[PDB]
Amino acid sequence: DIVMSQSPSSLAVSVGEKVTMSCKSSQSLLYSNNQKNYLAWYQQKPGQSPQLLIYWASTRESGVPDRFTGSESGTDFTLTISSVKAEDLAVFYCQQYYNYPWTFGGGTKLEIK
Amino acid sequence: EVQLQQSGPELVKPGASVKMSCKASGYTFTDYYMKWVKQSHGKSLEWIGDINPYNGDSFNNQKFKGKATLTVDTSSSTAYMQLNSLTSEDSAVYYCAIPYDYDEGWFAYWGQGTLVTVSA
Amino acid sequence: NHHSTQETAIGNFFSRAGLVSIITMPDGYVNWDIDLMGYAQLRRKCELFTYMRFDAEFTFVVAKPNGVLVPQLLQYMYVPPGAPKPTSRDSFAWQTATNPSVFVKMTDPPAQVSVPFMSPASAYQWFYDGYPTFGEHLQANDLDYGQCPNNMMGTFSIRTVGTEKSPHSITLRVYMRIKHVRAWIPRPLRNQPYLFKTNPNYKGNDIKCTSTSRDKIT
Amino acid sequence: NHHSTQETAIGNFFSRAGLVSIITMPDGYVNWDIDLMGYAQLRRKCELFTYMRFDAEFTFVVAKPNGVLVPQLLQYMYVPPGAPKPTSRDSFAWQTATNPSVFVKMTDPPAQVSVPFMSPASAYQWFYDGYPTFGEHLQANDLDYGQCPNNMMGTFSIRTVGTEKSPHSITLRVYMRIKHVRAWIPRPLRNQPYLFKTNPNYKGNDIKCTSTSRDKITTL
Amino acid sequence: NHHSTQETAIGNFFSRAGLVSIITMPDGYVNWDIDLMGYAQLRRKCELFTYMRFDAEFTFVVAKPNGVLVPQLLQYMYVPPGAPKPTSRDSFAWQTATNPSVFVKMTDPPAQVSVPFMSPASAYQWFYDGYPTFGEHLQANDLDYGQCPNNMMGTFSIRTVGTEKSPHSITLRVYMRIKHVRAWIPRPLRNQPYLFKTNPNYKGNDIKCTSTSRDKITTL
Amino acid sequence: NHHSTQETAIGNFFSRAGLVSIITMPDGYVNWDIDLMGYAQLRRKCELFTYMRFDAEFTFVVAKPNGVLVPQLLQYMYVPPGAPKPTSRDSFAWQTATNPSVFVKMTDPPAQVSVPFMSPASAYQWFYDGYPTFGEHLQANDLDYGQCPNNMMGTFSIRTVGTEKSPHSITLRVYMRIKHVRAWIPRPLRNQPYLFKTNPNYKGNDIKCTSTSRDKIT
Amino acid sequence: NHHSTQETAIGNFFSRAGLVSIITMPDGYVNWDIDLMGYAQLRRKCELFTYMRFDAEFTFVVAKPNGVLVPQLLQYMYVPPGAPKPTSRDSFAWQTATNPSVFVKMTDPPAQVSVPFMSPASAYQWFYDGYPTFGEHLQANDLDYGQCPNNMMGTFSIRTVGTEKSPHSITLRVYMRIKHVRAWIPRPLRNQPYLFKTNPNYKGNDIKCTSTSRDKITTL
Ligand SMILES: CCCCCCCCCCCCC/C=C/[C@H](O)[C@H](N)CO
Ligand SMILES: CCCCCCCCCCCCC/C=C/[C@H](O)[C@H](N)CO
Ligand SMILES: CCCCCCCCCCCCC/C=C/[C@H](O)[C@H](N)CO
Ligand SMILES: CCCCCCCCCCCCC/C=C/[C@H](O)[C@H](N)CO
Ligand SMILES: CCCCCCCCCCCCC/C=C/[C@H](O)[C@H](N)CO
Repeated sequence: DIVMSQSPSSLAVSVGEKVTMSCKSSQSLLYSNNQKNYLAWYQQKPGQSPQLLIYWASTRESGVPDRFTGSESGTDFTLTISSVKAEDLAVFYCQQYYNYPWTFGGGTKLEIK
Repeated sequence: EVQLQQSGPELVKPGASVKMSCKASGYTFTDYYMKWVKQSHGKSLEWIGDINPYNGDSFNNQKFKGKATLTVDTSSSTAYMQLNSLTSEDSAVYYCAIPYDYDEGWFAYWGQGTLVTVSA
Repeated sequence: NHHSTQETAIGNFFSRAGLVSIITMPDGYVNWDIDLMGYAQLRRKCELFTYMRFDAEFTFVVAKPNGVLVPQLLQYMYVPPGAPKPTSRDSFAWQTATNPSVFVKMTDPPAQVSVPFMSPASAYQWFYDGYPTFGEHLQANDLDYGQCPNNMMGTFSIRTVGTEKSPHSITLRVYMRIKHVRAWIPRPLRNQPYLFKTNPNYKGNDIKCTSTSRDKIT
Repeated sequence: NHHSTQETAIGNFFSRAGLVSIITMPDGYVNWDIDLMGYAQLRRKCELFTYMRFDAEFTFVVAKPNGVLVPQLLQYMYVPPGAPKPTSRDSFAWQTATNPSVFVKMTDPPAQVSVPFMSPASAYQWFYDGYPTFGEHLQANDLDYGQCPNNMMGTFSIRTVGTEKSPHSITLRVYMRIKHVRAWIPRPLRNQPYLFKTNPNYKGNDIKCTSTSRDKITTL
Repeated sequence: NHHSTQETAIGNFFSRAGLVSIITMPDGYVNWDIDLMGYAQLRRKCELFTYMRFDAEFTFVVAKPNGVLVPQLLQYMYVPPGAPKPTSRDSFAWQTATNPSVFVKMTDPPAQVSVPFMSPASAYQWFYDGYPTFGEHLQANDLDYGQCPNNMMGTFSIRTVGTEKSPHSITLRVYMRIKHVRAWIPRPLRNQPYLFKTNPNYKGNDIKCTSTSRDKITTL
Repeated sequence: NHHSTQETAIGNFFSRAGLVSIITMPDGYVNWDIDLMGYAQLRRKCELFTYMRFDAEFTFVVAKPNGVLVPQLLQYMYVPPGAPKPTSRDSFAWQTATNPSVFVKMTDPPAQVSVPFMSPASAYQWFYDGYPTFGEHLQANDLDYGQCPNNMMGTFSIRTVGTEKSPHSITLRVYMRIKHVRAWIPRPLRNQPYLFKTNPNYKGNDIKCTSTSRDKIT
Repeated sequence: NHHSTQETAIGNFFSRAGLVSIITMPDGYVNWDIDLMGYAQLRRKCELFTYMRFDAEFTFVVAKPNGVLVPQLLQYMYVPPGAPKPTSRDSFAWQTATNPSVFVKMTDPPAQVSVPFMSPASAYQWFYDGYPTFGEHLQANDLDYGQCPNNMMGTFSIRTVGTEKSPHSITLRVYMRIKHVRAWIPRPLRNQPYLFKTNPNYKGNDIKCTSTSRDKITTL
């Protein structure tokens, strides 16, 4: 019904330093949103790292990775991370929600490193 | 801090309407905000609604995935997501994601997820 | 001297808004029975005198369980004793053709009303040596000892406005000022901590002495 | 004694805002006819007297179906009997060069207007023993028994403002106060529950007695 | 009798805010000329009299194409006839050291101004039997028949404030009240529908009769 | 006749808010030097007369580069000539125990102040035939020709309030009204376009004639 | 001459709101002791005179560490010396049946109060040559030299309102105006920079001379 598409298809990195993201929401209401899960293949799921599209990003993880970052531009976007090695080659994706800041339906599309 | 566990991922009959539980880590009960997940096998992950029965998100609550989104039972203390379990569609895995304070509201720690086998 | 005794009078002592209730909504409605003796700081002040007669200024500060404010329409309704109580999120009693009601969003400044002195007697009383009814007084009837009927001011019920179910959690905090106060017959103040709302019973195994004791006398 | 009889007068009894309508938008416009006898608490009060003459204070509290408030521009328009009704979300009748109209967002405090007494007779009447028209009165014409024409105050139509289609759902709640009230000829109050809006018909298989019955006559 | 004739006077008949323009921004600026005869309900009222003299109260209700309100800073600017028009989103004419201007967000309540009677003649006129200029009047010059120069009040240009390009769509709705009105020489009212803004031309193949015709003369 | 000459007087001609500056923040602070002769429409009006004496009403309209408004707390500070300038986002000069300051949110209506006539002379002057200092006047010193010292009103510095770095971009627009105006010695108006802020120099290769020329004389 | 000396008086010199504290919340509550001599610009002004007597206007500007504003309910509470301090996010001292308190959102305009002159002496004093208590004065007791007890105005504690833990960070900025000021006994101003809050001690290895020195005496 009401979707969004993060559109890097494959990050395809040779083991290095720099990489970026973009989620691009298209929701009905446009003041509240926060995003970004983790989804490791092997085992359980970190996440929780919120970028408010309009104002303050991150109510970040003060522990685990703090190398997750925030975004800008008024239009809805989320952005880069750091230089991780062969562990944490995972499949990252945004989440999206109905009314207000808890995790709801709308975290549709993924991306593979 | 410590790991949220699930129950054993197991199976159901195409008309049985059987619950699921996701037994707590041990710190707190019912103050956190429960979230239930359903993914279909092409890595499409569509989220099912919130807190205690506060589960009726944007059109959903409907294919009997999330049907009877229930409240807690306080025995395993993170148990709801009762459904109808229709014939041969609800093949998925189901994560519960509750917060533990410092991971405010959103996602503290998950389970490994319960596969629901509708295969009859 | 010219030391003024203005700000030690009875009216200036009571005109401070103290907390009286915390109402939580973890069906989207509550029926909070009225009892304004559930919080110890205002209760120790009001139980200095036996009889008190006053008006009040109630103030309803409403937020989520962690202080966040989201746009959510609410409705408070004061229910007098005898009126039909609400039973669901949308009963017939929410039409409010007789009862007063306040409609205020959570994002607005907190609402204020000014209730009058509405007791059938001449003044409120926090102490009542007697039983309200007649008849036999056996062992199983001792809930109503010290329960005067002219203090029960009915209930106070809040809800979320819509006919669906809202996804937010509500904690209401009510504060009460006291205006135009007249008091009578001062009493000894309380030293033991409080245990219930309706009776002065105390922990009999922990007699807290008033004065912090010392070692010697000289 | 010095017991006051001020707050038992006729004016103080009716000046309380009671619910009169719930208007829902599940094309983004409705044409709600006017009938203020659809909710039982205000209806039992107003049908104590036969004739009543008053002004009013209407109040429109608008939200989503679960009390959430989103920024959405609305427009209410009072349509007198005879004026052209709106037909779509953007008809020609929304220009409002003659009809009064209120433009208010959903995020604002609720709007208030003060309508006057606008009936052709001397007072409103909730009871009318008679037919409005002349002619034959056969069986198929008995919708209009007890329908006086000088109470139909036209309709009241709301919409969302834009020419596109808004994605939000609207439930309006209207409350009416009564000011400067004069009444006449008090009637016996109602005990049976209400069934329709236009007639006093009751459930004939369930005669609810007024007094809750007891067992004997010599004991309570 | 004591029937009042207060609310049928000339001042009470015109003091209702009617729609006069819809300004849409699907470069982020428009230069809307000012023609207040483009909407049929206010136009049929104002063309009852020949000459009219009044002040006005303009009101600008601004939203997205579906009634949603987002925080966006706007700027309206009234341009008198002769002033330099704006050409881009940030021209030199947006400095407004001479022209009046309103800065208002989309989230605020709608803005209101009170323009005075600014015509060089004694009153406005909606009818002008004549040509504004001298000279030859051949076939190709008949755009200006019935175009009086003392009604063109310049233009009215809006924009989004920033020097970048905003991602939102704007639909402005302007409403005009009429205060301190004096009229002269009433005319027959219009029955055919309107076709253009500058001339009374009508559809010659569809003569809409005024009265809805019936079948006979001895029965209704 | 009864033609009124009220709205052609000197006070009604100048009391219109014209743009005087655009301040952009693409460290989250700027130190905008004061010069109100950088925009041509108000400058052509104010340079009609030689000397002018007035108060003013400044208005600060602040938004993002595309008109969007996000909540963001700002702070403006008027710095008189001689006061310590701010150097960083959080210097010691932002305490403002002496300088006036405005704290306003980007979401609020735009702020307004009313500055008085603060010049050491009797009136401002837009023309000054002379040098401000004494001494030798060789070729390399000709920046200060026509620079009177009693027009420099210090600077005007804005910032974002927090000690971290805000992620938003700021464009401020300042508008100035003129109240209680008295003028002296009218001058010929300008026809060539403007090139700088501090001198009347013009493009010598493009002499724009005043009247649009025609073909013949008859 | 007609040079006025109005805006150089004592009242006009002090009536400017200067920063006095920055309160940060990186359990969601703080107990900020009161000391208004921690910021050098207002401290150099107030230590011109020995004794000062005034009222004040406090102003609390609250935001997140980067100026962003989010809807979050707060509560400030002034705690007099002797009152029970709060210990947790929800202690028993937050009921405020005796202490004054302000409830304000972060999205609102900043709150303002007007405290009176609340000292037991006739005026405040920023200098106190003496010890507050009696008894022996050995080496380990020299924290209280120059600590008068009639300047400690208790503490000032803020919190987030809810019983859970809020996910936002709070930085409060407090500004203080001075109204109805009377001063006594002016002192020499300070030239060395400030080092602590409770004593005039200075860096003994860096004697900053007042005048910027030059090279010779016969040439400026
Ligand atoms: C819309 C208004 C909602 C608030 C309605 C409150 C009105 C009732 C105020 C009652 C004033 C005190 C009455 C007695 C106080 C104690 O609760 C009783 N002693 C209970 O024992
Ligand atoms: C912008 C204003 C919108 C609201 C317009 C409402 C004005 C009409 C008020 C009517 C007052 C009562 C008239 C009669 C009441 C009952 O509906 C009739 N008896 C119907 O049977
Ligand atoms: C900031 C103010 C913006 C609005 C400016 C509007 C002022 C002009 C009002 C004009 C009043 C009516 C003048 C004539 C009306 C018709 O348009 C003409 N007859 C055109 O034919
Ligand atoms: C918080 C207040 C911020 C705004 C402070 C502005 C006050 C200064 C106003 C100056 C009035 C005009 C002074 C001279 C104007 C021209 O800039 C000079 N001639 C420069 O050459
Ligand atoms: C809700 C109100 C919160 C603010 C309460 C502040 C009231 C206290 C104001 C104190 C006025 C100055 C008192 C003395 C100033 C210096 O801090 C002392 N000299 C400390 O050495």
